[PDB]
Order: sequence, then C-alpha cells, then structure tokens
Amino acid sequence: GPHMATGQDRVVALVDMDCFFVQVEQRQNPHLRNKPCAVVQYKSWKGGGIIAVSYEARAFGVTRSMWADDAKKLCPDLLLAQVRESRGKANLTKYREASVEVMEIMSRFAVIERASIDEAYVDLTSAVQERLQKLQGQPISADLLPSTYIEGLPQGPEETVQKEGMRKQGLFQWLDSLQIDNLTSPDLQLTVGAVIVEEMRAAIERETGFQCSAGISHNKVLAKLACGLNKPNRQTLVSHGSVPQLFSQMPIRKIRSLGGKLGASVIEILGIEYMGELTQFTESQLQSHFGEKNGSWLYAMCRGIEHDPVKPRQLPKTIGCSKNFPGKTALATREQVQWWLLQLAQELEERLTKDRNDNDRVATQLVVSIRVQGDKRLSSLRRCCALTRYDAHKMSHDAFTVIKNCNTSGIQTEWSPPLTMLFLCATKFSAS
DNA sequence: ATTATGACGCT
DNA sequence: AGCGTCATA
Repeated sequence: GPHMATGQDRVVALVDMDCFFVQVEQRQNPHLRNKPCAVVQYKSWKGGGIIAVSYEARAFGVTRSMWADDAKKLCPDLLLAQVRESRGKANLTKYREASVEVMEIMSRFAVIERASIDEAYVDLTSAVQERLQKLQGQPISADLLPSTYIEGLPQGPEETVQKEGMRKQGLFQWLDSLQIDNLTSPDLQLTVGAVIVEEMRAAIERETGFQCSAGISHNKVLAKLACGLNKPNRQTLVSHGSVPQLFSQMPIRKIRSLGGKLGASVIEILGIEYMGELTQFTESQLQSHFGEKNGSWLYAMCRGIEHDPVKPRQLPKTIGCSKNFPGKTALATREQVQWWLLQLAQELEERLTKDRNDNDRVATQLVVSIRVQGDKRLSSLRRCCALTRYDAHKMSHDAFTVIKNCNTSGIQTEWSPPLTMLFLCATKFSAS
C-alpha cells in the first residue's frame, strides 16, 4: 500500500566499455578499426588464448576463453593483437592506464565505483536533482537521448521494421507519457539520468575515442542488467515499472551474483526458472533455504529492489601479479620457483611505486598464493606477510619464506608437487 | 592448457 | 587469518 517501499530512491548507472581491450588496441592501430579482431595473450599454445572480441568478430562466433587457432576456423580474416609480455609474463599496463583515462572523465559528472578495469557504477541521484532545477519544468526532447532504449517499449499500436525505428517508437511513447510537472517522479528522474549518461558517454568518446554501453535504473543490479540489454554503443533505461514483464522471462542466472552455485540452488530447490517466479515465496521461506542475507536480498530483488550503495571508490583496493604454469610447464625446481617469484615481485614493485606517487598511499600487506599440481581449486594455499618496503628482492624472498614449507620433496633442490600458479597481491592500503 | 586479474562473503 | 564464490576484463 502507502507504506510499501519501492526502491526508487536513487538513480544509478552501470557503464561498460565495449570490448575494452580491443578498443584500446584499435585506437593505437587504425588498421584494426571496424574489423573482426580480438586480443590474445601468448601464441605458442594453439595460437594463444582470446580474452576480448570485437562485435564484428562475435558475429562469427568468436568468444573469449577460445583458442586463437580455433577462432580462426570460424573467422579466417580475424585480426589479432597480442598482450604485451614483460619479464616472461602478460603485462596489462596499457589497459590499466587506458581505464584511468575513462574513470577520470566519468568522475567529472558523478561519483563512481570502479567495479573492474572496464566498468564502473555511477550514482546520479544528486546530479539528476541539480539538472531538474535548470530544466524549470521544461519537457525532455528525444534529441537529448539519441542512443537510449526504453525496455518494454514500444507496445500496443510500417517503419516498425528496422531497429532504429523501434528504438524511437519506444522512446516517444515514454516521453509522451512523462509527467514533467512532478520533480519527485522516479520515471522523470531515471529519464534525466539517461540524459546525463548520454553526455558522459559523449564526453568519453570525444576525449578518448572509446565507445561504451550503459544501463540506467534505481539500483546497481537493475542498472547492470539493463546495460547488457542493448549493446554495443547504446544505453538502456529500465524503469521500476518495467520490472514485472522483464523478470517474467528472465532466467535466474542473468541477474548478477546468481550466475553460479546459488542461482543453481534457487532453481533446483524452488523448481523455478525465471526471476519473477521468486515473488511467490515469503521472505522467511527464502531465508530458510538460502540463509538470512540472501533470503532478504532475493525477496527484495525479484521485486526490483536493492539497497547496495555505489561506493565512492575510483582506485582498485588491491594490486596483484599472477601467472599460471599449466600442463608440462609446471614449476618443479627451486631455482624455477624463486626466479618467477622474482619476476612477479619485480612487476609488483614497479606498479606499487607508481601507485604511491600517483595516489598518495602505500600497501601494507603482501598476500602470497600458490596452486599445486592436481588441485582443482584456483588456490591451494594463501599466506600473508608484512609489506614494509617496496623492494622486489625482499618481497620475492618473503614470499618464498611463507611457502617454502609446501615443498614435499626430500631433496632441497627439487619441488613437489609441481606448482601450477604463483600469485602476489598487495593489499591493506594506508594514506602517505 | 579457460589468463590474469578484481571484488566480496564465511567462519 | 585462510578459504570460497562470482565476475570478465
């Protein structure tokens, strides 16, 4: 009734750089632009592994986690860019620097939460308010929303044949209905957020050349969900009112954080398939199956409601260095293990120093992770030690000190079982 | 031999 | 503290 919270208190956006790694390589090498292309790392094993794919290439069925040799069978003209290799490993510096280009432009408009290298959440609530005062009850022209889609529209009543045609029909339906008289109507607020998102995205492309997609809604999960509805280079407005129809045929695994084991349990235990079917279960029922927190979250989420805040954080919380040693390449000697801990430590030191100079902070804890031959777990062991100095040899030495007793070998010089993964992460930052 | 990252929850 | 889940660069 009148006391039922509807979760329309915020305007939040999710922005995702389209095939980011690919765009970065294409900006630098015009020959790759507007072509089927992919970024790959390494080359020897089956042409190297693919980690990003242009949309031209996706139409051919090329995906990430695919071997380049195999992608070439689906798409013979596919162009490839290799990740830079340093110290015998993949180095992602070019893309991290590129990401900062984007994050710093986004920050001019609103407060952002860096989710990963290529996507961030935006809290547009206060921004929308300010804009709504300048508008002075003035209607919003469709011309201000040239790449916006309104989910669920158009509906009801011959140009409806092409994609752009449909987009505009929906947009006009949405705008014709808007009641601009009310400055507290959630739909008006979402709409103004979309205007701002258009502007943010224009600013990003003009100043970097990078294109992106975006979702606009009242919370992070709906925003994220919306972002993926119309790609590439488009944005989607998912209103609170669109939720029931949209969720009625939305597989549970499409909602963020339900794409794994918990989503599978939800589907198996409850005997449902779509997000909307969740509304038939009381909060208590949900809690009894999935715990108090997930239960409460699910109850609200299937109703389009979520309260997780956009955290004011533009910098990553950790800085890590990682390398897998698969199959026959696994590390089985001591000199081998130390040499790689040293290569990793040397990258880490280089990245931490620049981070201390750029961002006025120092990491204080070193996490060391390894994997042993046979364990299906990403990580077999995790030990942390103190990180007092940015010195590669010290960090590499301390890392060894905390793992050296994992060696089963009776011989000092050999290492068993062979290690299939080394990982050094700097964490626990402090002001400096 | 589905990388090399990143964020977060549980106990 | 050390382990596990979820997500795509």
